[PDB]
Amino acid sequence: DLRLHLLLNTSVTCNDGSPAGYYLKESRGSRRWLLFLEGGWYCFNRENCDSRYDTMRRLMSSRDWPRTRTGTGILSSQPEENPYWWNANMVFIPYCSSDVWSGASSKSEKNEYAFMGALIIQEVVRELLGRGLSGAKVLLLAGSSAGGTGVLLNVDRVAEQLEKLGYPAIQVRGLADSGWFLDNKQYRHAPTEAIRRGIRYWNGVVPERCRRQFQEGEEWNCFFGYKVYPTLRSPVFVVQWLFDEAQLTVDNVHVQEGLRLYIQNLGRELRHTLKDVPASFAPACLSHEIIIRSHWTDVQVKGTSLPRALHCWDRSLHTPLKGCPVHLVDSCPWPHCNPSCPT
Ligand SMILES: O=C(O)CSc1ncnc2c(C3CC3)c(Cl)sc12
Ligand SMILES: *[C@@H]1O[C@H](CO)[C@@H](O)[C@H](O)[C@H]1NC(C)=O
Repeated sequence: DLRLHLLLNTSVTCNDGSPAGYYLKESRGSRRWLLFLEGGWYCFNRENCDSRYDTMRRLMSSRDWPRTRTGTGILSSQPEENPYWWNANMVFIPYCSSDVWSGASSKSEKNEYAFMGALIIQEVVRELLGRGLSGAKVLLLAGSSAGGTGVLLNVDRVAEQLEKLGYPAIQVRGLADSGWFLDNKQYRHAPTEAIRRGIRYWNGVVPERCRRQFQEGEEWNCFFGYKVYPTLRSPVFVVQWLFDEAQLTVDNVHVQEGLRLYIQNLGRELRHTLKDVPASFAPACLSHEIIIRSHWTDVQVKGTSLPRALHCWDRSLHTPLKGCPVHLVDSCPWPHCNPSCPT
């Protein structure tokens, strides 16, 4: 079990002004720290956020959070479930800001909701430095779905924060799961518009180099992995199903020739965007997240599981390693052409 800590700085809040927080399980024998960002879509105006508050309130408030959570998948402390980092210090950061982890805006007399995702990550890191993180050798910022996009938006800011606080020895790395989306044309006629509205509603922030490329009004581009990734300095391992269900949902895909060609082209486009991503794991499966599922060990690309690829990535961050690959992208063109895809 990971134990809840609400932030001591209670001005860093969930959407409704309740304190944000994190769940922690320490491993005093370990200098590895895994901080995982939960996902769960986002909301982008008063009306859609009010709807989310009625029926997805745990994603907007800490008032009903449980005192503990069980770590699963990459957050598991059992080596059988987590061959990769079972002995690490484990941190689960609940997603309660509805802003893809990008916001820096308080609730106020002008704002019904607070969107503080980027500040929640910063404050979690700051408070963890007093609970052991100051001794870390590696901080892996991981996340799934909106949390995976959150890794992309925030990993270099975590690295800068630790440098400025006087901890240049902590190596900050990112693991972005299911957060690598394409701003493609829908199958029937969108992503970009809702992100553009969201960033304005949230006061959303993006990494500085990407901001400087795209400039004002165009920062929505930095929410798309293939555009933001090249601007990042921290090592980032990208996990993405080639036929991700959330990508298909935004594309209005729910099989005749036009749809067959659409799906094949989507997989080819995704594979193309990962060609120059050296640490990546991209199986040809129709599915959603990977990394906190208890059976995350089961899928393989070219005979290599994700926990193995991640271990190979760790070794590479000590020339390619014999039998220990880190770039694992399926080339077969249709969902479940890889026999290890989830059931
Ligand atoms: O959290 C979850 O379960 C899914 S989050 C999600 N789903 C679909 N598209 C996106 C985007 C881009 C607009 C394309 C983000 Cl940027 S985040 C996200
Ligand atoms: C609490 O967090 C806010 C937002 O980051 C910050 O402005 C303020 O300095 C913090 N308070 C303390 C006491 O550090």
